[PDB]
Amino acid sequence: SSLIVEDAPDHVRPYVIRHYSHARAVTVDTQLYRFYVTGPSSGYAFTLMGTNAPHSDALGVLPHIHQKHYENFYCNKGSFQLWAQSGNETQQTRVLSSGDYGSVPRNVTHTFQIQDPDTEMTGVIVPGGFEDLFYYLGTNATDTTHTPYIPSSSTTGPDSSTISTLQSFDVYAELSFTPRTDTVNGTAPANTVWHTGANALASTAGDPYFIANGWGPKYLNSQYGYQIVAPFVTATQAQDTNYTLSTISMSTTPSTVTVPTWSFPGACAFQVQEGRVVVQIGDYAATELGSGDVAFIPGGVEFKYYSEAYFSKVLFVSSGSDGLDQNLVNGGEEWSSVSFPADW
Amino acid sequence: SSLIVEDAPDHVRPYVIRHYSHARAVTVDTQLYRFYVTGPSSGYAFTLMGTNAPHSDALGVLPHIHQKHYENFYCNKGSFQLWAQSGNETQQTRVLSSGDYGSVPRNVTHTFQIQDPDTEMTGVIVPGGFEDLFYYLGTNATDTTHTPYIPSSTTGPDSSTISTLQSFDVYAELSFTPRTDTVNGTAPANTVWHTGANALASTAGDPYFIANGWGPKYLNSQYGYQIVAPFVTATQAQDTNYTLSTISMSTTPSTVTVPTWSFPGACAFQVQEGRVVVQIGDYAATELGSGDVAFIPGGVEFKYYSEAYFSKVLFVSSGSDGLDQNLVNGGEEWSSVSFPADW
Ligand SMILES: *[C@@H]1O[C@H](CO)[C@@H](O[C@@H]2O[C@H](CO)[C@@H](O[C@@H]3O[C@H](CO[C@H]4O[C@H](CO)[C@@H](O)[C@H](O[C@H]5O[C@H](CO)[C@@H](O)[C@H](O)[C@@H]5O)[C@@H]4O)[C@@H](O)[C@H](O)[C@@H]3O)[C@H](O)[C@H]2NC(C)=O)[C@H](O)[C@H]1NC(C)=O
Ligand SMILES: *[C@@H]1O[C@H](CO)[C@@H](O[C@@H]2O[C@H](CO)[C@@H](O[C@@H]3O[C@H](CO[C@H]4O[C@H](CO)[C@@H](O)[C@H](O)[C@@H]4O)[C@@H](O)[C@H](O)[C@@H]3O)[C@H](O)[C@H]2NC(C)=O)[C@H](O)[C@H]1NC(C)=O
Ligand SMILES: O=c1c(O)c(-c2ccc(O)cc2)oc2cc(O)cc(O)c12
Ligand SMILES: O=c1c(O)c(-c2ccc(O)cc2)oc2cc(O)cc(O)c12
Ligand SMILES: *[C@@H]1O[C@H](CO)[C@@H](O)[C@H](O)[C@H]1NC(C)=O
Ligand SMILES: *[C@@H]1O[C@H](CO)[C@@H](O)[C@H](O)[C@H]1NC(C)=O
Ligand SMILES: *[C@@H]1O[C@H](CO)[C@@H](O)[C@H](O)[C@H]1NC(C)=O
Ligand SMILES: *[C@@H]1O[C@H](CO)[C@@H](O)[C@H](O)[C@H]1NC(C)=O
Ligand SMILES: *[C@@H]1O[C@H](CO)[C@@H](O)[C@H](O)[C@H]1NC(C)=O
Ligand SMILES: *[C@@H]1O[C@H](CO)[C@@H](O)[C@H](O)[C@H]1NC(C)=O
Ligand SMILES: *[C@@H]1O[C@H](CO)[C@@H](O)[C@H](O)[C@H]1NC(C)=O
Ligand SMILES: [Cu+2]
Ligand SMILES: [Cu+2]
Repeated sequence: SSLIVEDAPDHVRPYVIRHYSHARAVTVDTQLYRFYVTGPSSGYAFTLMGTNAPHSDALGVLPHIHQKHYENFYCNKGSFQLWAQSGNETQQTRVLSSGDYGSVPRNVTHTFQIQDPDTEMTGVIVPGGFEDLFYYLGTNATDTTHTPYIPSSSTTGPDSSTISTLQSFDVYAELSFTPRTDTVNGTAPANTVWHTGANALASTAGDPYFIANGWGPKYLNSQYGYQIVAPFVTATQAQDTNYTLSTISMSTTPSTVTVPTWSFPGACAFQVQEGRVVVQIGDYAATELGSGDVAFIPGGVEFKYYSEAYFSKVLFVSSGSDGLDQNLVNGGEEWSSVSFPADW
Repeated sequence: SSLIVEDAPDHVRPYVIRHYSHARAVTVDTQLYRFYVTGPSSGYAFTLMGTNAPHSDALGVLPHIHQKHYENFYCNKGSFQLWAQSGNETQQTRVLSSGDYGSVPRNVTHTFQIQDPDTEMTGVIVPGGFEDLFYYLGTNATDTTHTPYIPSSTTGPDSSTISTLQSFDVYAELSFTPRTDTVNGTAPANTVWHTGANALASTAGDPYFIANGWGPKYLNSQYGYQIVAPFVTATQAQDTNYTLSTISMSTTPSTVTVPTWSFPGACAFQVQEGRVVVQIGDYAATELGSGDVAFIPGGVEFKYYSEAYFSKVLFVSSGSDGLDQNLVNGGEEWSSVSFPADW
């Protein structure tokens, strides 16, 4: 009944789960998966999971597609390469480092490879419930000490025979996919923009796209102190998956501004990337979250949040087309900085 | 009074300063500098400064040498290129992204260039007091909202002026040409950068670089698990007499007494990830989050532990056997950024 839990609840309720909590941990070879938000806990709205893993010289999974789930790759720390292709379009790949984002809509072939020793991927998958696949293929991990991954080259995860057998989990093998190997400066093909210029969201649903940290479109909202929304997924890209995804960066709330109360139709969640954010959900205590910590708010439940740190940034997901990030966008203005103004 | 302060104190005392606190802020063009530890606040042991800045197509400073200060570049977030050269050794450069490190000994020519929009560099300079340079070069900033930085010529002093700063220990090197053959964030070719192990320089006076996670590590199991990744040891510091490293931490099991420490030299840390509780001398325990800095005067007892399941701090100590060396010495060589899954 307490707000903070060590594994996501088995039903919809408000909760906070700290970074590297047990969270129904499993390993798949060297990778350790944690399920901070699950299907049961979000009423099937989304999954928010963390994967920690060491450098590997091999792919982290064979190339595959999902026909009914939209996958979102966010780099919390370290780095990992992501490859994706839609239909007939040119195959794209990027090396994501901290704060970088990669969108993989339904029916886009993809795979990834962990580069740096202390790498963390946060996956947001829509709708929720996809994690059964990781329960199934994974091995339960007790991880008493809560170490990020278990200390310790074939492709990780199911072999080619096994991954061709997983249609029930919405996984479909793409064994003809060949990850391109002409990466230079973290990108291929060469005619792309990655850490060198602005990144746009895709013009329509179904196409993969990547946003490097700080380089995507941003909006300043000035209504409750300053907040900068960096959209990753909007209605345009979500369509019938019916969600949004962004980061929200926040200043403190000035003493003359009342911290607003929110209550949305759809469930939402965030994970703190930088800073110290206080969340007050329902009748529970105002609780301060630090890096990697996750807060989950059921639809229809009132909550307040504010940044106790002078600057905080969170990864934010909402079920619905009108969640917090979109509300702040709609109420704000186009903005060209990762910083907010120096004056109120 | 309070352990927490909004600017570094003007004398030595235990303190914490939150990330993006005013910290005597100045701007140099687009860059904003915050002085979390100063000469006065550390009794001249070291300076620890944060620099927040947007992408620039121009150098962040003209190339220069310090004859008396050892400079340490740590990338908190975003990315910046660092160039360095000792003597007639090969000129080295690396693009540092989050958690990466560059070592700039005395008499090493260097410059940097900001790449990513949300870039933060943490400078650790030994000895302390180097900040007087930025008081002269920089313009005071009120920054009422504490924004990281205020929303193509080389940034900072021009060729004339940078040749005029020898009294701050800054010597111009205007003939230095930063090399322009960078590939995958490094040059020359056949350097190792996020693709394999990085060793500390074994020769004093040489620059070196350690990519996040790729340096030597030591596991200490004496008080919970702590992993120390050295960045500067006695080999490199010599008479500058300090150590620098990250320390990663498990929680402290309830069966282990959180140790009380005391060391003759001042030390400090800035939280990079997680949530670290520090109790210094006579003050209340305070929990630190991302970018927060704790300063402990030499000779003052303190305790720390991780409230988070994993935390990582950047740690600097005056003297040759401060906390990080003590943890190494009591620990073992270790090959992982993660600690064991069992106590
Ligand atoms: C992968 O990424 C790297 C970046 O990490 C890319 O590297 C860049 O590559 C381009 C193309 O090769 C280089 O741009 C060229 O630079 C030439 C050399 O420039 C020096 O010499 C000039 C003449 O003597 C001089 O004018 C020039 O100064 C100018 O730029 C300075 C910036 O360093 C600045 O301080 C000066 O005031 C002045 O404006 C240089 O000293 C130049 O002759 C060309 O015309 C061209 O601009 C970049 O310099 C490279 N950058 C780095 C940091 O190495 C690489 O191409 C990427 N690879 C792929 C395949 O994408
Ligand atoms: C900059 O960093 C890049 C990584 O981000 C480096 O890219 C790597 O480049 C090497 C050498 O060119 C590639 O390794 C080669 O790959 C080819 C192709 O491999 C694929 O096809 C074969 C044959 O059908 C198959 O057997 C493989 O499994 C692959 O599917 C091999 O033929 C070579 O023998 C060799 O392994 C890397 O693949 C490539 N990695 C990536 C992720 O693109 C790049 O070299 C760096 N640049 C510089 C100048 O240093
Ligand atoms: O289908 C899969 C998948 O989408 C991903 C994934 C997506 C986002 C993340 O953030 C992390 C992993 O990994 C996998 C690993 C396997 O071993 C087998 C799979 O079928 C998948
Ligand atoms: O001498 C200088 C110096 O060392 C550095 C620096 C070192 C470490 C950091 O983390 C940040 C800045 O910047 C400078 C900027 C100037 O305009 C002028 C200078 O003379 C310096
Ligand atoms: C994905 O592809 C499958 C198989 O062709 C198709 O039936 C389905 O409608 C597609 N889904 C989307 C959202 O494109
Ligand atoms: C992609 O190309 C193939 C030709 O091989 C074609 O059959 C298919 O319809 C194309 N897709 C679209 C969206 O038109
Ligand atoms: C759970 O994990 C352990 C090792 O962590 C493994 O040996 C075991 O088979 C798994 N499943 C069961 C039934 O315990
Ligand atoms: C989108 O989600 C919102 C919030 O959960 C919900 O109210 C709405 O019914 C959804 N729209 C559709 C078409 O499913
Ligand atoms: C740095 O260079 C100066 C000038 O050449 C020299 O006098 C001094 O000894 C050097 N210092 C170190 C530590 O190498
Ligand atoms: C800038 O702040 C400094 C302290 O570093 C102070 O002495 C000085 O008065 C300020 N400069 C101006 C012009 O106000
Ligand atoms: C190194 O610093 C320590 C603590 O500040 C001090 O005790 C000692 O005198 C110094 N050692 C040398 C060799 O100067
Ligand atoms: Cu997938
Ligand atoms: Cu310098």
